[PDB]
Amino acid sequence: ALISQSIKNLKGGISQQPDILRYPDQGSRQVNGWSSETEGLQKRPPLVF
Amino acid sequence: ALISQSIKNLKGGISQQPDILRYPDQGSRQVNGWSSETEGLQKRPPLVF
Amino acid sequence: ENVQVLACQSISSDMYVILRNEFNTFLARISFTKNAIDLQGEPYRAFMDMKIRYTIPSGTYNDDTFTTSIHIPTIYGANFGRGKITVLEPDGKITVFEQPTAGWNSDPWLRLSGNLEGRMVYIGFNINFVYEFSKFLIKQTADDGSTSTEDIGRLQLRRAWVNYENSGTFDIYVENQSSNWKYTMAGARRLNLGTGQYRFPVVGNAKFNTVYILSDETTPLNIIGCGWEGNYLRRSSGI
Amino acid sequence: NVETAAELSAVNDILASIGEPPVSTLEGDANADAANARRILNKINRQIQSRGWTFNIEEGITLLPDVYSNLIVYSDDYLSLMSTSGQSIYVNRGGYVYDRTSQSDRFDSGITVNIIRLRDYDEMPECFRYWIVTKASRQFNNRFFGAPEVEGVLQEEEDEARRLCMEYEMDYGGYNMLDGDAFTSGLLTR
Amino acid sequence: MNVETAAELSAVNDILASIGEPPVSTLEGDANADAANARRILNKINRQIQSRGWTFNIEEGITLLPDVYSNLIVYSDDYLSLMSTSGQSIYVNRGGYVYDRTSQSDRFDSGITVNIIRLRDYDEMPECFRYWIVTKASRQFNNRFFGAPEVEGVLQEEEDEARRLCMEYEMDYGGYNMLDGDAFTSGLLTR
Amino acid sequence: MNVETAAELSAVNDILASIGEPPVSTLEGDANADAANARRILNKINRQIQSRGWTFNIEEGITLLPDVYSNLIVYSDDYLSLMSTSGQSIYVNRGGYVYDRTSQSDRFDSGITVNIIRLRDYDEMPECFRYWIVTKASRQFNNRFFGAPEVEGVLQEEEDEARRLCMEYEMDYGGYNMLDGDAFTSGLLTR
Amino acid sequence: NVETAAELSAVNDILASIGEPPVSTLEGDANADAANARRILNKINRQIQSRGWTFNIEEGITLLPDVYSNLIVYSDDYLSLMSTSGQSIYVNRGGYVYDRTSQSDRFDSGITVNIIRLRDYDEMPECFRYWIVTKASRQFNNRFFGAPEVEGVLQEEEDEARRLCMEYEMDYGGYNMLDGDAFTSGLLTR
Amino acid sequence: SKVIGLVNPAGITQPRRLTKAQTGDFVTGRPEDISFLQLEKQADFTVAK
Amino acid sequence: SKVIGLVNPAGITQPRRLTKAQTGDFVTGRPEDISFLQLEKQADFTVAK
Repeated sequence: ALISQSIKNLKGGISQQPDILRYPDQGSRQVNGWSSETEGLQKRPPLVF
Repeated sequence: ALISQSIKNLKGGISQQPDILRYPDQGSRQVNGWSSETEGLQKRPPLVF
Repeated sequence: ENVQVLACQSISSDMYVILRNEFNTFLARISFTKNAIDLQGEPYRAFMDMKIRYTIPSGTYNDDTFTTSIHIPTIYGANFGRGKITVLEPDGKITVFEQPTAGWNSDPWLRLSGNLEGRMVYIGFNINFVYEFSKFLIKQTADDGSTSTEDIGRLQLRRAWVNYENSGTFDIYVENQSSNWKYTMAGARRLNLGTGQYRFPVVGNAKFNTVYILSDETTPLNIIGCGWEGNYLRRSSGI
Repeated sequence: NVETAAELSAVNDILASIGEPPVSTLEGDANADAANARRILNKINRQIQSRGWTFNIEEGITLLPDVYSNLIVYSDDYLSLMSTSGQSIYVNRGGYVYDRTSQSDRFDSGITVNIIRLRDYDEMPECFRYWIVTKASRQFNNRFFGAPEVEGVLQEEEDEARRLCMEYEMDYGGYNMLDGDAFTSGLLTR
Repeated sequence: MNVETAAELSAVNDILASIGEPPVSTLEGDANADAANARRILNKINRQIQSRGWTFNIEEGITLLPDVYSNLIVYSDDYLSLMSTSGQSIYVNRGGYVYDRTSQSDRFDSGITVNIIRLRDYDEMPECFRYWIVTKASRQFNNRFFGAPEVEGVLQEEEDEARRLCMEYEMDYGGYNMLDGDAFTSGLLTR
Repeated sequence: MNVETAAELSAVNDILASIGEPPVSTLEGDANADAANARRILNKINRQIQSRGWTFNIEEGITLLPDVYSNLIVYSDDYLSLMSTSGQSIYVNRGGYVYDRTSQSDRFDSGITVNIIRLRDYDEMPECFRYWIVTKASRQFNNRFFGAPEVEGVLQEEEDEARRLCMEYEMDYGGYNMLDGDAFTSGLLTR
Repeated sequence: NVETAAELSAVNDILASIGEPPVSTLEGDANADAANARRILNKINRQIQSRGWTFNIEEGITLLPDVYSNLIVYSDDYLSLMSTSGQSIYVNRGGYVYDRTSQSDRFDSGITVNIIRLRDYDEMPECFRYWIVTKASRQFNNRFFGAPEVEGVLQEEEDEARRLCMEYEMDYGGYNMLDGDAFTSGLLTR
Repeated sequence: SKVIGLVNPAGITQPRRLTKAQTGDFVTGRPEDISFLQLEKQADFTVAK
Repeated sequence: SKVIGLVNPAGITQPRRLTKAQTGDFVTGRPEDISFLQLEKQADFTVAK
């Protein structure tokens, strides 16, 4: 009956554990990401030539 | 329905974490302040010439 | 602003600071005294950001006009930049001088009103004290060791307050998405430092209100706590 | 607008239900609580003079069009306007009053209307002043300081204020059934 | 702004006696934060309870006189409600001055005869109305500053008791008999 | 998309005054997320409350003229409900044009006489319907963005009060007498 | 289909009950919320023109079969079709109309039917537009955003909208008992 | 023989609208609001007679 | 002998539709909305007579 959650800290990182195993915030695949503590989840720095 | 809180100890200090991350009492910018323990939050001592 | 702090050391409870203007290089003393008086005189420890104890010389008072001419390169070492200058007397007389448009190098004068033959005059800058509280929302303690704050739902604020203890005058600015409010707070209606609870209304979404406290007016300020009072209907549940 | 000596007491008595007295209300970008309660006050004024009372209804009033524009001007001051006898034929259209039977807007001569003109928080009887203060206090309760018990007591006390003000209206302008109206005045002529 | 009265201090002291401690000699807006606040609530109820119209307050045949040079008679906030003497009362305030909505004019040559209600103090009222004014201002103070259900319920019951007593005072002050004192059936019983 | 009005701003401002803070001079879809959304709710209730049919909105004997070359008459979304004058109304919209379901045709030589109801602004309405339109839009805004039981219950009671007052305005605007005004029992009382 | 300027406002007012406005809905595999509310909208349209109203029941309409196929085609556009007088003899069978008394399918000449043709969200009166929007808002509430209080208020407000729209139908097409029907038209011929 | 119409203040109906209406004029109001003041001596009247 | 039709504002029925309808015309409304203002002196009328 109208449940809500708020996964609030997507620092996370991939975890290939099953669905009913995980913590919150983790994710199943994360490419080119960067999970800082205060700022949440950024696109990675852009590789200056 | 008419909620009230009392952030009671503004010792705090700035924290540039997001809004749904913080502790109480912290603040987003604090200039010329001085956060003592017992006395709350003073204007800083005045720089005698 | 435009002032470079180029050292900082501290003997036991006195922080001796040299600090560079765009014209000079100073030396100072930040004393962590609680109720004591910095310079000899000074009836209430005037928060002044620079603090001389000057005696007005003989020839400054024009007999035609009403003011005296105090020259700020003489009461200090040399010139200044820009800032708001407060002049305090052994009475409760507080005169605030605004900065000139070019600023304290085109107009190095200080037009104190009255007849000042010789009398102890305390002149200084003003502190720019700024503090924001936080974005007000539900902050409940998650069973002894973490503070998880509650995001789901709309929290419409009604009021807020600032508990102050033996403090002066200050100004609780409240900003919104497209609005502005000032909410001054006078004395205890001399000095009249008060020890009460100023209760100001903030109305909005609490995700967009931002309350911030200023104080410039030379008096101490002791914010010992705050707190708010919202509505918070939630169209969901927990589990 | 302008400060009014009684209107500040009204905005103060709105905040008598919740919190602290403000001072003098004379700034646009100001104390948000005072200007917000002042808006609720003027809304309950404009609604409480809308219902029709026998001191507000100026009965046989005559409006005149502009001599150049030939176009009589409806206003937001003109609160609700009707015709004198029955089957009122005047309605606002553009900001200008308009016949819905003559199908025309331009008027040569004047016009006879039962009109309500918007008055202040002053220029009202003290019965109606207490009723606007209590109903606007109920609105100010329900929209900002949502506490239930003060809503219950302000609902009960609004009902008592309207009771008194209906008593004021049936005591202002004694309406007798058989010697003052239009139909059964002529039936009792001997 | 007003000066204190020896009975008004006991009235405000009986307002604070609902929730709080007794003050003495108010004299300031900063003596107690609750004393002057309850004094404002008491003056509001003092204005309100005389609006209802009572047999000792409706001063029947009073005559207002306009200013001689101004040719104009002044409605006041001191005037509480003013009506005409017989029926279809033609007097209402506009601007701050009384005004005819039938004669359509604001210039009076001679005087004007009015059933007016003038505002009086907490004193110059009967003790019935003093007690009911204190109990109603006590309910208003309770519901606005220490809102609690028990003290609210008992002040509501006790306000209804005070109104019962003061309607008994109104039906006792100024004896009203159906058949020998009114206007219509005084003539029907002339033999 | 519309341009602002001096009273529509106070209307939307009284919608946000149910739950929220007062905005000024909307002018954008990004000034406040809640302001323009409540302005959309206000225009929807503006379209709805004039659909009920009122004695100043039903423009009785109106005549619509078709285009000269197109031989065709344009139904609009601005047209709000259009009926015939006497009985068994034969006019209905199809395509964007009015149409006879008995003549089975949409080519008109001369005009067409219609009891039409037109859409008007928030302005050009009486203050009765302004207050009732603000209260019904306030209830709709409350139930869709900050649904809370107390403010919903009091806005429901207060909507019923507004509808009571506005039915009083309709029964006062255009006095409808039974025996000297209608069509059947006017002729029965001809002597 | 095609975008319609009124229909996007309808799908927006469905989502005015919950959340945020979408834009223009013109993609099949798209925003799932917009296509989902649009399916609910067209279902409530097909149900709200199903009940039979006096502007919808096109009374004496004549259908004609194909010349080659000799067969008049029932459609999903043909919402509900009945015969003119009584004991209606027409039913759908295969996608084609069919006599349950003649026990035949092929029609030589035309056919006279009281038929209902499916119309859009446009080409309806504003009463019925508000009723389809509010009933589809109740359905969209009950099926996706399951909150109780908004369902209670949409139920009450659907009842008010149906009240208004029955007022529209008893006002559209004035039905008089004793001078307009088929039985007591003749009983009052003198 | 003294008709007094008592109008109930708690209600809606109000006598600026009963009286001004001509005969057979619809006007707004509920019927439980206006009543008329009777004199309910009935047992006293029968014993006196 | 003064018919006043009191229409109940809280209801549905409204007199732009009673009156314009010819005789035996259906029209929308509930019957508890319209009533008529009586004069309920009955005990006074019997004692006066």
